[PDB]
Amino acid sequence: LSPEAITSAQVFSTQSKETYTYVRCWYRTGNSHDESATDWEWAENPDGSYFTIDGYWWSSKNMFYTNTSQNVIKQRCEETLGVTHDAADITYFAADNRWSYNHTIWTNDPVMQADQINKIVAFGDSLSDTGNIFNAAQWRFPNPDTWFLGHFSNGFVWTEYIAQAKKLPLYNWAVGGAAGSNQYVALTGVKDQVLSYLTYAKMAKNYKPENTLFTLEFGLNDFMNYNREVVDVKTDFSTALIKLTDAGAKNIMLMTLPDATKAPQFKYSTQAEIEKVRAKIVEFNEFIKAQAAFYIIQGYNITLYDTHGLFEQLTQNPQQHGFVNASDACLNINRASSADYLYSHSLTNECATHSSDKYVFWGVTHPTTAVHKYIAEKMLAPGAGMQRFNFHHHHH
Ligand SMILES: [Cl-]
Repeated sequence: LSPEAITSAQVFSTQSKETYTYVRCWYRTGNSHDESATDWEWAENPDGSYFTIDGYWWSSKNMFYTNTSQNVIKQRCEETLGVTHDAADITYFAADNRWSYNHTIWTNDPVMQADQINKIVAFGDSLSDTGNIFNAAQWRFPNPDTWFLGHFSNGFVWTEYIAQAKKLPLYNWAVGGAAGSNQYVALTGVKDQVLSYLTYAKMAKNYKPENTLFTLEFGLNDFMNYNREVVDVKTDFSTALIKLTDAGAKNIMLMTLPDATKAPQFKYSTQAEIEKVRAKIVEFNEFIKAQAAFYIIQGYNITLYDTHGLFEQLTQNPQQHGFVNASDACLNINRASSADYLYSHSLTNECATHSSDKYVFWGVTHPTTAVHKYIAEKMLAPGAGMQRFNFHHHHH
């Protein structure tokens, strides 16, 4: 994909449609983070008639571009579903009918625009993906009775918690590369996510890349699942940042990688493999830090969060940080098999007793949503760096 391949005539033709579609509103059916299952209803107008949004489609995996705000769509979903239990965790997508997959709704920007951040765009892997590999797998991977609707967790991931805190739209380009992902879409670099995003952004209206907050975390699935070499992940990561900044990005959040060798799946690994993967993470994290320093010197607005250090603290002494267990999967999974993401799994007795909000790990690989929230809160804290970005205020 290349944004340069899109012509002015193509942009005009695409934007000249003004069709309509419906909104699928998803929600968690159970009343805590222990239960990942979800269901949906069509969004409704206040009188119960079906809600529609006007706009146009584009696909190079179709996105719907509308002038209806994300806040209004969310409100319609909340009013329609009327969930009164905790952890409703509502999300929504465009869909013409029940056979459609979950398409992202993009709210076009207005002509009148200053310098405030007006959306978050996320790049990365299974620590950030909110539904891309899930759509590519026709909703079979990860299994949606046990992993929360296309997220590799029991709920929202860190980018979603940041977006919620700042009252911003989140548009996700991250692609899960966890074990078993190979079967739905060949491994691609994070630079290919940047290229794809820029092609979709060419169809947006009044889009100013300097008003996007970009998030980038990558490399964990590459080292753990694809045995990639550090020099190749460095090249992919550097290329992505060159392309993103060349396209006009100014505001980027970077993070170091957690030491994933502390995850339960490495109970089934050799010490040699633990040492090999760990050394790659250590080396790659220094490259992330050097890239951040470089882009700061070049004049960009960069934050760098040391997720590696936060995660070392959580796995070393979970109780100091509000967790009870950082060594075991919450799910009753007693092996490290790619196939396990295809099946449903129950909580262990111990996780059910203490609750999944007290565990660091959901399955054998990924953090629980309580950890994702903990990461987001650390990143949002005063002095942690986000003050350098131009956020809107909201009196509510
Ligand atoms: Cl997992």
